[PDB]
Amino acid sequence: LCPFGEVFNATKFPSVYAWERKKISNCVADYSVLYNSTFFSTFKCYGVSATKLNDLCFSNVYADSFVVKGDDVRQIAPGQTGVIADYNYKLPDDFMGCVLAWNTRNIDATSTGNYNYKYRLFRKSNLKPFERDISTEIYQAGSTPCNGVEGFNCYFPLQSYGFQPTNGVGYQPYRVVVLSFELLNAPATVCGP
Amino acid sequence: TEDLVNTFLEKFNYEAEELSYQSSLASWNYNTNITEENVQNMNNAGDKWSAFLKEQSKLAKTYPLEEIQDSTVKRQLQALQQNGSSVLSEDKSKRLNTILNTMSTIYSTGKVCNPDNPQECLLLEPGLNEIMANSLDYNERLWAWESWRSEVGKQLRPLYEEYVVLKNEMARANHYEDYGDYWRGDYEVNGVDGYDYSRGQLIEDVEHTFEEIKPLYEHLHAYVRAKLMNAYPSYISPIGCLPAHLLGDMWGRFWTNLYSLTVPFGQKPNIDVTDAMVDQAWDAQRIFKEAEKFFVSVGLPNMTQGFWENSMLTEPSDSWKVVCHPTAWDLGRGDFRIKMCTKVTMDDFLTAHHEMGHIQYDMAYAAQPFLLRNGANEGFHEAVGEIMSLSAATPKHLKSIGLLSPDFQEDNETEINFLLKQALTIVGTLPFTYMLEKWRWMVFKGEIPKDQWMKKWWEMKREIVGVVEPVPHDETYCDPASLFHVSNDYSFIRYYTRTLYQFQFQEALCQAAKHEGPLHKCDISNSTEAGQKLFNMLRLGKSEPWTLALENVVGAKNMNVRPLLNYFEPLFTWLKDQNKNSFVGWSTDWSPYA
Ligand SMILES: *[C@@H]1O[C@H](CO[C@@H]2O[C@@H](C)[C@@H](O)[C@@H](O)[C@@H]2O)[C@@H](O[C@@H]2O[C@H](CO)[C@@H](O[C@@H]3O[C@H](CO)[C@@H](O[C@@H]4O[C@H](CO)[C@@H](O)[C@H](O)[C@@H]4O)[C@H](O)[C@@H]3O)[C@H](O)[C@H]2NC(C)=O)[C@H](O)[C@H]1NC(C)=O
Ligand SMILES: *[C@@H]1O[C@H](CO)[C@@H](O[C@@H]2O[C@H](CO)[C@@H](O[C@@H]3O[C@H](CO)[C@@H](O)[C@H](O)[C@@H]3O)[C@H](O)[C@H]2NC(C)=O)[C@H](O)[C@H]1NC(C)=O
Ligand SMILES: *[C@@H]1O[C@H](CO)[C@@H](O[C@@H]2O[C@H](CO)[C@@H](O)[C@H](O)[C@H]2NC(C)=O)[C@H](O)[C@H]1NC(C)=O
Ligand SMILES: *[C@@H]1O[C@H](CO[C@@H]2O[C@@H](C)[C@@H](O)[C@@H](O)[C@@H]2O)[C@@H](O)[C@H](O)[C@H]1NC(C)=O
Ligand SMILES: *[C@@H]1O[C@H](CO)[C@@H](O)[C@H](O)[C@H]1NC(C)=O
Ligand SMILES: [Cl-]
Ligand SMILES: [Zn+2]
Repeated sequence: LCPFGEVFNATKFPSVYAWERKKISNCVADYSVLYNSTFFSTFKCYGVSATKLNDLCFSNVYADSFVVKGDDVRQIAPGQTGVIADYNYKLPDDFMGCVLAWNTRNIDATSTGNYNYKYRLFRKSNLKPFERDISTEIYQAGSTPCNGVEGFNCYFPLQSYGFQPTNGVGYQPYRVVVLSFELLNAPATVCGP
Repeated sequence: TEDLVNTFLEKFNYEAEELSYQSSLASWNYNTNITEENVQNMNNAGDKWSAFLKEQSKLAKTYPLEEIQDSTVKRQLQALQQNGSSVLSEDKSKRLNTILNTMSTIYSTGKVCNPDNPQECLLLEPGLNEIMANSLDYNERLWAWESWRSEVGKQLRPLYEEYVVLKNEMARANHYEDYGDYWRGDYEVNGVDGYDYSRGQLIEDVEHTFEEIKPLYEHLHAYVRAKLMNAYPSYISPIGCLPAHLLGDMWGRFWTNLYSLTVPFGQKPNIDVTDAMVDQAWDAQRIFKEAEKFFVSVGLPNMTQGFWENSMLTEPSDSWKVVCHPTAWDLGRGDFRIKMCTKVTMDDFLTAHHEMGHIQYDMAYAAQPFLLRNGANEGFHEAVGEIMSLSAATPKHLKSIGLLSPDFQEDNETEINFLLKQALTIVGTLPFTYMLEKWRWMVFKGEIPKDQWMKKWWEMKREIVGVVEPVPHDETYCDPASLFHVSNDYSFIRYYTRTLYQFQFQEALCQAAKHEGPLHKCDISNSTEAGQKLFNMLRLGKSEPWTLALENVVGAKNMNVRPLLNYFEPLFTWLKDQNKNSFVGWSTDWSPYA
């Protein structure tokens, strides 16, 4: 009953800097579609067991979608300090969910080069857990002002991935879905039969 | 200010990934398809990546190098700053690039015609190289040798004169002594206490290590000369130098082709079972999968999927042009392939381990930042690849693979035959390499007047290499430019340094593998301990200085001749006994002419 296919089998996936969020509640979750599949290449559940979660009840599930290269997938975990985990998507140290990812070279990589997927390279401070930043203001690393124009020590914050089919596995596009589980004061709204 | 360089390099590292991978992908299509369509696309992407390095290097110099504390960060900015040699006139650099292109075209298109039959006009490869490597006629070899230096050699004389002037002007503007001091900077380590190295220390160490090679080379020279007197009777003196056109190639850079004339024990069969090993066809995938298992047994990773999907492992159809030089490609972004025109032979099977050694090096230092993805110095890559074919050529490995007969007879005579073949290639090129760079170093330093170029060139050939010109050459010739590396603007001392490095590596890896017998019989297969010691050097890249990366494997901060001399010690004692009734050394006054 839960719209899981609308998140996993979704056509367009967002950039990691502008990751999307879907709030799911009041349905019958069938997590067997996920862990009984060679489709997923990672599937690391932090805080819960990847198998025991099927007979467990929660309050709501937050499915976060984005795209990162293969070498950037290891940053989608509690306690990481890369570029994706610092300026794009930081998971909390007390994260209670599962991180699923799979290779999408045939879908997200073109021979001419897929430059659509972008990520934030520079930011003043780091990102608090589950924070989002869509600002395209010219990052200023030095003292001299940057106005709106680029130039000396004035850099555009967003950089774009280059997804060609000849890239190595570490540089191939992977679609990540971060299932975030939580329980408020009401603990039962979505559960497995 | 130290944080400013961090944000600057963090944009350089990611914008370089874009332009370097696009220029590398376009460069691959030309080498897999020679067509003006691809030649222009390759050059365009390369021009973008070049213009990028122009601006980024100027911007990199604006940041002070000494105001940085982080060693790894300081090393990154330095490489970018040192890449800025843009101190010349737009017109004079345009002429220098015209000179460099003219010499390259003359060398690659130079043709000589047989005076007896003008129908046969031969360029260098193939033709003149086939004469210098197979012909046993003194006059025929003398013709090809003299023609290449009297025709195309003289054309390069005026170009090389202006080539020196413009190159020295460019170098001196970058606080360099000369263009020779420029090339020598690849070994310079300014900073890190205890691991430094100067642009002049290389000259001292190269000459020091070469002094210990003189005894081994003198006896190889004496043995070769005696054998060559039987091949070319009445043309060679038992006490004089060897004529240049009798050395196996156009220049004498390698004595490999002299093995048929200098084989110690010719009655024993040759281990190059290429003919019968062709019958064991297997496939091209089996050849490289065997190379894969070699590195896997030592503890190194398997080849990437891109290697089996995007690489040239054979020769597809006929409607597709392909360049045949063996090359390993590290295009970036995890893209690793090898392009090499290989059949089901055996000499390429050794080169297959060589080129795959380059890939293992490229794979290991991929974790380093962009500016630090290179060998420790220019000689580190070739030394890494050479030890692979060095281990994969031993009879023990060939027995265990199923290629050689399980009951091969390893006499002490078949050991000399193999080592002698190695010495003609490995040791014969050391005096040629050092003497060539010694001449170019002194020319750039202004120590050789223009009216004494060929006089000093051949004075050093007779003294250092022990090779005399067959016919006298005045200052109209330019025999150095008759070699590819000289006329195409490439440093040449790398072939000397890597040759000493590769035996230091092999000695270190075989001691880590606890090899028992002689060093030339060592095979580091199945030795995870030897791979861990080697891997600790491959992963460094150009991050740590070359002295430290060398120390991580061999345990020394400089070159070492002892591993090279110990490799050829079974042959060295045999040569000393063979020359007891000969004359070791040569008179620098005897010449084939009068
Ligand atoms: C200024 O920099 C440019 C670009 O170098 C970049 O910056 C440095 C700091 C490093 O991070 C580099 O990785 C980066 O690209 C220099 O121009 C290029 O220089 C490289 C090498 O320095 C040339 O590429 C290769 O050069 C190899 C030298 O050994 C050649 O050897 C091959 O190795 C492969 C291994 O895969 C094997 O198949 C073989 O053994 C083979 O011998 C190889 O042929 C290849 O050419 C490249 O061609 C250069 N390109 C251009 C456009 O210049 C530049 O030299 C430098 N200038 C300075 C320092 O003055
Ligand atoms: C995304 O699309 C894939 C297909 O490309 C979906 O996979 C399919 O999922 C259904 C269940 O939703 C599977 O049906 C079940 O199959 C089992 C046998 O495995 C059968 O016993 C059940 O009765 C039921 O029919 C189906 O087999 C499976 N097929 C494939 C090819 O994967 C997936 O559910 C979609 N949604 C996601 C991934 O969220
Ligand atoms: C060590 O290397 C040798 C080859 O160099 C391996 O021995 C061969 O292994 C294959 C299959 O594993 C057999 O078909 C061959 O017959 C073996 N060679 C010989 C001569 O018998 C060996 O597996 C490697 N590892 C160890 C632990 O010895
Ligand atoms: C060579 O090119 C093949 C087809 O590519 C197209 O045709 C060639 C002639 C070029 O014009 C190229 O720019 C075109 O895109 C490829 O199928 C093949 O893999 C390439 N390499 C080899 C070794 O054949
Ligand atoms: C190499 O191949 C072996 C055998 O298939 C495999 O067990 C190992 O994981 C591979 N290593 C890689 C792909 O790095
Ligand atoms: Cl010469
Ligand atoms: Zn090589």
